[PDB]
Amino acid sequence: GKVVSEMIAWIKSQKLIAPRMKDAPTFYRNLEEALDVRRSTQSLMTRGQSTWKTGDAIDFCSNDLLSLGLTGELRREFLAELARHPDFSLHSGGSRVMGGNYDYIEAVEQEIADFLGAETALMFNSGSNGNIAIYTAIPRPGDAIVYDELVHFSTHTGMAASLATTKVAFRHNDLDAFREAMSSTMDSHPMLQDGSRSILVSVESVYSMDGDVCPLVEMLEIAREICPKGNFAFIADEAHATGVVGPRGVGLVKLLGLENEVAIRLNTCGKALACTGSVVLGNATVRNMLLNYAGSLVNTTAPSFPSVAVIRAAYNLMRTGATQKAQDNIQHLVKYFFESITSSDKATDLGILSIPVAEDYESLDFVTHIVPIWTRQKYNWWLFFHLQLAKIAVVPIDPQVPGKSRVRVMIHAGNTEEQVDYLVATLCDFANEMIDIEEEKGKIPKAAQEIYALMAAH
Amino acid sequence: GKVVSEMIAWIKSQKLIAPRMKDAPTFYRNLEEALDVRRSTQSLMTRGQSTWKTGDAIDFCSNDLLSLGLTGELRREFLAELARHPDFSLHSGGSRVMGGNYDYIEAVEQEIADFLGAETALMFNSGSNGNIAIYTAIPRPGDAIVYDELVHFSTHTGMAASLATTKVAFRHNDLDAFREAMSSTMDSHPMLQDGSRSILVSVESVYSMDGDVCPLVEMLEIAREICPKGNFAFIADEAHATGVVGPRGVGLVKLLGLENEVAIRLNTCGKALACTGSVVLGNATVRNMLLNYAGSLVNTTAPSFPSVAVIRAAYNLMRTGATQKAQDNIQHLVKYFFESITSSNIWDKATDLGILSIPVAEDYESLDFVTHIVPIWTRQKYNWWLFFHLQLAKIAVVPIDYPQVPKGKSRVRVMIHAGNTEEQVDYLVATLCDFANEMIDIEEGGKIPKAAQEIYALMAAH
Amino acid sequence: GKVVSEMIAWIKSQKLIAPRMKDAPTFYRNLEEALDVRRSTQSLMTRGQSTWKTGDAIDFCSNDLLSLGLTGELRREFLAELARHPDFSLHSGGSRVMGGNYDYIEAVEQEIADFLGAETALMFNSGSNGNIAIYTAIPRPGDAIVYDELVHFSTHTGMAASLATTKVAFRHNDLDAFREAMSSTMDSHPMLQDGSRSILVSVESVYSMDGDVCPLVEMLEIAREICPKGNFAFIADEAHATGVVGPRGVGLVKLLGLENEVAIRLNTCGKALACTGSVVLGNATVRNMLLNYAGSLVNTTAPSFPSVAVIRAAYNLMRTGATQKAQDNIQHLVKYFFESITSSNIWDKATDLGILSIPVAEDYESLDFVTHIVPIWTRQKYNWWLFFHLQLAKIAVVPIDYPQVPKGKSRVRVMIHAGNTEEQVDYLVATLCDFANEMIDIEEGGKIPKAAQEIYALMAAHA
Amino acid sequence: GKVVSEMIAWIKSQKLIAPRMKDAPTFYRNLEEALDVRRSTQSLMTRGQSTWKTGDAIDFCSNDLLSLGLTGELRREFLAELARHPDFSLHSGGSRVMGGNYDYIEAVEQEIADFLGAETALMFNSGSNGNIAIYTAIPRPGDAIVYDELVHFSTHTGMAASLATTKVAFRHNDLDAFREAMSSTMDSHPMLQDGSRSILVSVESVYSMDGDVCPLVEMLEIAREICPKGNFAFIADEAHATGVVGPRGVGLVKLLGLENEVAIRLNTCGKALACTGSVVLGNATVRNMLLNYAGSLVNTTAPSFPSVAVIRAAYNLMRTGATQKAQDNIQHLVKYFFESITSSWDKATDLGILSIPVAEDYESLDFVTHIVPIWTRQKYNWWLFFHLQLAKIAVVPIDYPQVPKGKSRVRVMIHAGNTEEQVDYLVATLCDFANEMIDIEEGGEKGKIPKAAQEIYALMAAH
Ligand SMILES: C/C=C/C(=N\C=C1\C(COP(=O)(O)O)=CNC(C)=C1O)C(=O)O
Ligand SMILES: C/C=C/C(=N\C=C1\C(COP(=O)(O)O)=CNC(C)=C1O)C(=O)O
Ligand SMILES: C/C=C/C(=N\C=C1\C(COP(=O)(O)O)=CNC(C)=C1O)C(=O)O
Ligand SMILES: C/C=C/C(=N\C=C1\C(COP(=O)(O)O)=CNC(C)=C1O)C(=O)O
Ligand SMILES: [Cl-]
Ligand SMILES: [K+]
Ligand SMILES: [K+]
Ligand SMILES: [K+]
Ligand code: NA
Repeated sequence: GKVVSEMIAWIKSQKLIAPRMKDAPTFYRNLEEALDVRRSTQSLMTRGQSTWKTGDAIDFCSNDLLSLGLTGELRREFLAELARHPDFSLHSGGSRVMGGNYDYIEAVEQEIADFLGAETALMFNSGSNGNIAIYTAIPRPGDAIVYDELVHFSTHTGMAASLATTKVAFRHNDLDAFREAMSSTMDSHPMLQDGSRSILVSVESVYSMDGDVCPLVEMLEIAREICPKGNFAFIADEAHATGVVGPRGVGLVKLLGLENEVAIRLNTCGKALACTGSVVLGNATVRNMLLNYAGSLVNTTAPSFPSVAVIRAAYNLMRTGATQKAQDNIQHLVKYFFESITSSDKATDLGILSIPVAEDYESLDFVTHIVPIWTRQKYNWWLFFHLQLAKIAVVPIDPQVPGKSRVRVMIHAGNTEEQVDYLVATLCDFANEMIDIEEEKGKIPKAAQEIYALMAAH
Repeated sequence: GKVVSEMIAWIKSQKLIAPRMKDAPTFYRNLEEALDVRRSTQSLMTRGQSTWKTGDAIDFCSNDLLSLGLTGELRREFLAELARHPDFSLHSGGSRVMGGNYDYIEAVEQEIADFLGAETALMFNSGSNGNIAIYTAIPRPGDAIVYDELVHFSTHTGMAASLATTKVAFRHNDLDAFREAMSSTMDSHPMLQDGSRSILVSVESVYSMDGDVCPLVEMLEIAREICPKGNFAFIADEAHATGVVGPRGVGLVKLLGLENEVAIRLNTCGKALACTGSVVLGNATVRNMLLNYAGSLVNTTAPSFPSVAVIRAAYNLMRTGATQKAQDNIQHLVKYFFESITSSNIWDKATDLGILSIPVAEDYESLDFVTHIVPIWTRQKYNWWLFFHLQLAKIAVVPIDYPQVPKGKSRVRVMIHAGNTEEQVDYLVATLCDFANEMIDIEEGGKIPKAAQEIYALMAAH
Repeated sequence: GKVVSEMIAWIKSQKLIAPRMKDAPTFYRNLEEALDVRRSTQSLMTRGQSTWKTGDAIDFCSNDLLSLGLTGELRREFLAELARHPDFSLHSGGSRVMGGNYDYIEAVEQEIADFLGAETALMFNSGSNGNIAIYTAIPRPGDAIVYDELVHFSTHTGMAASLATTKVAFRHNDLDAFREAMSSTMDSHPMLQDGSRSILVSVESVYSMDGDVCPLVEMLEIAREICPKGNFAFIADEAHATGVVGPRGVGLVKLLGLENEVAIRLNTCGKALACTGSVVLGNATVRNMLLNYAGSLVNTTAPSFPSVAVIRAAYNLMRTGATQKAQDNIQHLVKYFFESITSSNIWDKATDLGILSIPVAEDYESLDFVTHIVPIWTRQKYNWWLFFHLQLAKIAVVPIDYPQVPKGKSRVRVMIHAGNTEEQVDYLVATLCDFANEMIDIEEGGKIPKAAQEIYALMAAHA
Repeated sequence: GKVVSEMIAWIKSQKLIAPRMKDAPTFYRNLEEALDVRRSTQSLMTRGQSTWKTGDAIDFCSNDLLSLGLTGELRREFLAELARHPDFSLHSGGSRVMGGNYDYIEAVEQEIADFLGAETALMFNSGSNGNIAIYTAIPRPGDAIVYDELVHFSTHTGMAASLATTKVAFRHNDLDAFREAMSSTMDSHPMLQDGSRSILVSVESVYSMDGDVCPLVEMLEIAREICPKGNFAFIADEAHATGVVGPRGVGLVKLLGLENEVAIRLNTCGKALACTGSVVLGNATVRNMLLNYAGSLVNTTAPSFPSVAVIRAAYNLMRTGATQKAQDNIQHLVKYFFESITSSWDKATDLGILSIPVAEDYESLDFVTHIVPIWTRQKYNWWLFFHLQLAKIAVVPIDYPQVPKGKSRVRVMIHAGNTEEQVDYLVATLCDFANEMIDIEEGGEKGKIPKAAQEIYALMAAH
C-alpha cells in the first residue's frame, strides 16, 4: 500500500533523534534538537505526499488546477515552443540588468502583459520571489502597508524587509475592518494626510487557505473615500486566480475591469499554469523600480530559455482558448461538490464538520477550486487520516497557521463527478463516526485506530 | 555601431524624471524620485549590455564559463534528457514538502550528491534562494556567524533574517582577521565557550568579486584550534568553483578532500553549468532542517521536471568528462593573459604610477590553479574611461560600481571563458596596453583620453 | 420568434474560434485570438439588432429621432431636391481644395450656416470626421485642451493626433471640476498665462451617453474669469441637439444665443436629420484652418451631389417648420414617460433598493426642456437580465456596455422618438415595472428572473 | 475670364492677415498666424479650381477617370436604382454594429466582393476612412508594417494609430529595397522569426502621385522567401486601379490573379467610380476584426440607402460591361499622349527643364495608367502650372504641404472623355513652355520670367 507505506515513513520520521545525539558535534546536535521540536508535535515534514500523482489516491490535493500537467498538454506545447526555436540560447549569461537580458524574455513578458491587460511584465523565478521583490523594492520611507491578515508567507517576509514605516493587518476580507485600518492609518501620518506618501494595499485575489475572493471593487471605493488625494496603490497577488478566474483565465483583476486601478499585480505559474515562475505586472515606473531596487533580482542569474518557453507555453494555451473548457470544468465540479455535501447539517450544527465556502454558494457569481474543510482541532489529523486511508489525497493545513488547523481539498478540471461522490460519501462516513463517538473521550475513530496501530507497530 | 546605440540608450535612461511627474499620483511620483536618486549618479540599470550575445563584442563579461551555453552543448544534452522521458509529468503539483515531491528530483539530487561527495542534496531555483534558506533555517538562537566581508548579497539577505544573535565579518581572505574574529567572538560568548552553540563560518570558495580562492584548509585549522570542543561548522558558497575547479568540475571542497569537513556547501547552476538553480549539500540533518525551517522553501512551488532535467544535463556533461577540455582551456587562457600582460613594457610603468593594477596576477606562477575572474583596477577617476575604452574596442567586460560596491571602489571584471581564444586575449592585452600608454602620456605632459572624449561628445548630444 | 433568432445568432458568435485556427496562417490566427478576447466577455459585435426596423420590436433604440426616416418624409424631400436639379453633376471630381469644390455644396453650406446663426459651414461625411478634423487642424503647439470626460470617441481620436501639448479631462458636466481643470492648466503653463496660446474647451451640447445638457453659460463665465486675457475657445459637439433642441431644431448654442461666444460647433446629420454627414460651423478663419491643416479633409474626395442634396433636404424640413410638431412630440412623450414611471407604486421601492435608477428623470419638471435620451440603470449583475427582458417583451432598447464604457458601468439607453406613441410608452413603463417587481420579489424571497431563465436555456442549447 | 478670376482670388488669398489681427483674440490670431505660414509660400488652399467642370478649361486634372460623372451615366443608373426601390428606408438608424445594419447594404457589399473576387466586403464612407480602419484595427502588438514610402496620407495616419511596434518604409517600387526591408525586419524580431507575429506589407496598386504600378507578383515571391513560415499579409490600396486596370475594371489584384494571396484590399469610389465611399475586401475574419476593433466604424452612423445605391450603380456599370469602352479609351488616349510628347523632348529632358518618368519605355508596358506626373525645375513648377492654366488647360499642382518642398510637380489626369485634339493641344502647350524656358536659361538673365508668369506677377502687382 503506497498510502500506508508513506504513513510508516511519516511515522518513523517523527521519532526523536537527539537522545541518540550525545556524542555528536554541537552543530548537528542543535539541528536535530530543533528538528525534535517539530517531531514532538509530530509536525515534521520530510517527503510529503506523492500518491496523488502515481494514481494510488484520488487527487483532491494538488495545485494542478487545470490538469495541464496530468494531461501532458502543457508539456506538448512546451516541447513544440522549443522546436520552433531550434538554435535557442539556453543560458541567460548573468543578471537581468548586468548582461543577462535578451529579446525573447522581454517579448514573452510583453506578450503576457498584453494578455493580462497590463503595460509591462517582469519575470521572476517564483511567486514568492516576486512578492519578496515587490515589498523590498516598492515601498518608500513614510509609506504605510495595509494588508489582509491572510496574505502569503512571502508577502510577510517581504514587508519585514521593507522601508515602510507602518504596516497594519486587517480582518480577513472584512470591508469594515479595511475601512477602519485605512482611516486610522490616514489619521496617524501627516505625510499621508497631505498626500506626499502612499498607502499600499496588499490583497490576494483568491486566498490560498480559505478559497474566498477579494471584494476588490468595494475596497477600491473605500480607498478613494479615505484617500481623496489618490495617494494609495493596490498590490494584488493572483497566484490562485490565473487560469481559474476570469475569461480565458485572465484573473480577477482583469475580469473586474480593474487593470488600470491596480498598481501592481502578481501572477504566478505554480498552480493552474502547471510549471514555475511568476510575473509582476505594472507600468514602466514599477518595472524600473524592481530592476533597480529588488536586490534579489539584481544579484541572481536571469532565467534560462526553457524556463521562459514553458511559461510562454502556458500563456499560449490560455490565449488560444485551450484552457477554457478545463476552466469551466473546475466551476462545474466545485459546484457539484457543494450541491452534494450540503444535501446530505447536524455535524455542522455541532461543530464536527464545516465548509465555510459552501455557505450561500448559490449566490456566488463563481466559485474557486479551494475547499477548506474544518473539523474540531482535536479531530483534524483523524479527518486527514480518514480521507487518506480512503485513498483520497488532501493537504493537511497546520507551522503554516496558528488551533487553526484544517484540511484543504483542491478540485481540479481532471477530477470526475464519481470521485466527488466518493469524497462526499467518505466525508459523511467520517462525520457520522464522530457524532457517534461524541454522543467516551478515549474512543478513537476507525482510521486513527489503524494509524495508532502502525505507530505502535513501528 | 551597436555599442554606440546601447550607450546612447544608457545615457538617456539617466535623465531625471521627477520634473515631468508633478501631475502624477503620489505612488508614481515617489517611485520616479527614488529612481532619480540612481539616475543622478549615472547608476540606473535597465537592459544591461547585450553586445556579447550578439557577436558585436568579444565576451569577456558573461558567466557562461565553460561556454556550454554558447556551443549548444548543454541545450543538446538537455533535449536528449527530455527525450529519455517521453511522457514526463511536467508539474510538481505544489511545495516540496506537500504534494510536490517526486522520484526524478530526489534521484537527480542524489546523483549530484554522490558525484560531489555529499550525503544529500536539496534543490533550489537559484544560488540566492539557497543562501536565503541556509541562513534563515540553520542558525540557532545563540549561534554566531563569522563571515568573510565579501560573501554574496544573498548571504547578507540571509544572515539579516537569521535567528543568530551575533554576525561578525572579517577582512577578506585574511587569516589573521579570521583568527581575530573567531577568538573575540568565542571569548565574548559563554554559550560558545561551554560548547552549547556553534560558530558558523561563511566563505566563498571562489570570490566572484575579487577572483581569489578561500584558504579553507588553513581556515579549518584555525577553527578547530579556537573551538576545541568542535562547535563550529563551515558553509562554503561554491558558485564560482563548480565546473572551473577540481576533477570533472567538482569544486574546491572536494578538490581538497574536505567534503567531510564542510557541513554545508552551495553549488549553483547560473555560471559554468549554464542554466539556473542550485543545490545545498549536507547530511540528512541539514537537509531536513532546510525542509522544515526554511519558510522560503516550504511556501514555494517545487521545481518542474524540465528545471531538474537541465540541471541533471549540466552535471551529466561534467560527470562524463565532456567539460575537461573546457576547464583546462580556462586555466590556459588565464595564464596566457597573465603572461602576456605582465610581459608588456608598459606594465611596470603603469603599475608603478598607479594607472593599472591587476592584483589577481601577482605571483600567478606559484598558484596551483587560477580562476576565470580577472578584476582590473585603474584610478577611480579613470574607471569609466577604462570601461568605455574597452567597449569602444568591442570588448565586453563587466563594470563593477555602485550600487554593487561602495562609491570610490569601482573596477572592471574581465571574465575569461573556455570559448575565448588567444587572439581575443591578445587583442584585450593590446587594448589595455594602449589605454595604459595613453594615460601615461596624459599624466607626463585638462586632457581627457579618447574614450572619454567619445562619451563626453555622446553626452553633449544626448 | 425573431428576437430569439438573433439571440441565438449572437450566442453562437461568442463561441471561441482560436482552438479551430491552429493550422491557419499566423495573420489569421492572431486576428481570431484578438476576436476571442471580445467573445470571451460576450462582447463581440457582428450585425447588431434589427427588430426595430422590421416591426418585430417597438423602436426605443434607434437614432431616427424625428422619425424623418420612418415616415419617408426625408426620402420625399430628397428626391424632390434631386428633381429640381435634373442634370446634376454627381461626382465632385477630387479633394475639396484640389478641384472638387463646386457652387451647390458651397451654397448649401451657407444656407445651413445662416439658418444656424454662424458665419460659414464646412461639410464632412460624418460627425466623426468633423471631430477628427477639428482636433487635428485647430489646436496649436502650446495650446491646451480641457475636455469633458464624456466627449465622443471621435473627439478622443482627434485629440490624440492633435498638436496640443496638454489634454486635461474633467468630471462630467461638473462646474467645480471644470474650474479646477481650467485653473490648474492656467497655473502650470506660462504660455497660457501671457496669452500667447489658448485653452480649448471641448463639450457636447447633449451628451449621447447620459442625456444631460452642458451648462454652457456657466462654463463660459468660468472661462472668462480664469482666462482674463480672453485666450480660450469653446468647441461644442451638437450631434444629439440638432433637430431636438431649439426653435426649428437649431440646437443648444443658438437656443442659448451663444453663436458669437462659441468658436466652433459640430452639427451632424446622423440622428434627427436621418442621413449621414456633418458641418463644422465657425468664421472664415476657422474654416480656412480646416481646409488647410486638416489632412483628413485635404486628402479625401469631396462629397457627391446626392450627399449634399439629402443634407439640404433635412435642413429644408427644419427651416420650413415641418419638424416642429415632431420635435414637440419628443418633449411630450419623454415628459409622459417620466410622469408614468415615477408614478408607479414600485418606483420608490425600486429606486430606494437600487433596483432601478433613471438619473435624468429626477426633478425633470424644473428643466426648461428634456432630451430623447433616457438611460436606465439596474444592478450591474442584473443589466443583461433587464436588456433581455425588454427584448423578449419586443421592446428594442440600446445595450450600453464594454467596450463602449468601462466594465461595471453597463446600463440601458432608451431612445424616445417623435414617431413613438403613448401606448408604446405605457407598455414600456409596465414592462419596466414588471422587471422591477420581479427583482424585488427575488431579493425579498439562486433565483434568477424569467428573462435570465430564457437566456440561460438558450446558452444551454447553444454556446 | 473665370480662369483669370480664379487667379485673382487665389492671389488675394495669400495676403498675410495676422498683421491686421493685433487686436483680435489669441485663438483667432494664432490661427491666422498659422494660415500666414502657408500664405507666405503661396501655398494657402481655399477654393481649388472648378474651370475643368464648367467647360472654361480642358479637364486634365480631375478624378472622373471614366467620365461617368461627365456623361451623366452614373447619375442615370443611380436614379434608376433608387426607382427600383420605391419605399427605401433612407436612414441607417445608427452604428453598423449596434442597430444600423440592414439587408441591402450587406447584399450590395457581397455583390461587390463577388465581382472583385473577394470573400467579403465592408463599406466605408471614403477610401481614407477605410485605410484608417485597416491600420487601427488590423495590426497586432508585435507585428511589423513594411510599407512603400509613397503610400497614402490616410495610411500614414492609420499606421501612426496602430498597435504595431515596427514600421519600416522602403524605396518606392524598388524590389531590392523591399527585400532589404523585409530581411532586416525579419532578423530584428524573434516573434517574427518564429512565426508568432506577422509582417504586414502596405502598397498601392496604382500610386496617385507617380502613376507607376506595384510589382505585386515579385513582391509576394520575395515575401515568401523571406518569411518561409508564411507569417505575412499584403494590404493593397486600389484607389486608382478600380475601373481603370483589369478586365471590366476589377483592379490590379484580380487582373494578376492574386485575390487569394492578398489578405486585405481597398477599393475606393472617389475616382473612376465617380462618387464617394470605399470597401475593404477580405475574409470573414478580417471583416469581423474591422467591425469590432475599428472604433471609427463602431462609433459612426451606418451608410444611408442612397450612399449605398450610388456605389451599387457604379458596380452595376462595371459588371454589365458599360465602362469597358471608356477604360479602353483611357489606354488609347494615354498612349497617344506618350507617343506625341516623345516624338517632339530630348533636349528639354536632357537639360532638366521637363521630365515625364512614366513615359520611359511606355511601349514595353503591359498597360498604362491615367496618372501623368510632369516634372520641371523646382524653381519653374508654378510657372508650368500658370502656363497650362492660362492656356485653359486644367491640371493639379502638387507641392508642400502634400509632398516635400523640393519634390513639386504637376499631375495630368487623362480621362476617357478627353479627345485626341485636346491631347494635341496639351502637347503643343507643353512644348511651348519647354522652348521658352530653354531660351530664358540660355539667355543668362536669372531675373527673366516666362510669359505666363508675367501675367500672374502682373495680376499680383495690381490687386
Ligand atoms: C507551493 C505552495 C503553493 C501555494 N501557494 C503559494 C502562493 C504564493 C507563492 O508562489 P510560488 O513561489 O509557489 O510560485 C504566492 N501567493 C499565494 C497566494 C500563494 O498561494 C499553495 O499551495 O497554496
Ligand atoms: C547574476 C549574477 C551572478 C553572479 N553571482 C552570483 C552568486 C550567487 C547567486 O547565484 P544565483 O542566484 O544567480 O543562482 C551566489 N554566490 C556567489 C558567490 C555568486 O557569485 C556573478 O556575476 O558573480
Ligand atoms: C452611429 C451613432 C452614434 C452615436 N453618436 C455619434 C456621435 C458623434 C459621431 O457622429 P457620426 O460620425 O455618426 O456622424 C459625434 N458626437 C456625438 C455626441 C455623437 O453622439 C450615437 O449613437 O449616440
Ligand atoms: C481627394 C482625392 C484624393 C486622391 N486620392 C485619394 C486616395 C485615397 C483616399 O481616398 P478617398 O478618401 O477620397 O475616398 C486613398 N488611397 C489612395 C491611393 C488615394 O490616391 C487623389 O487625388 O489621388
Ligand atoms: Cl539594490
Ligand atoms: K497601470
Ligand atoms: K433589414
Ligand atoms: K459618404
Ligand atoms: Na494597461
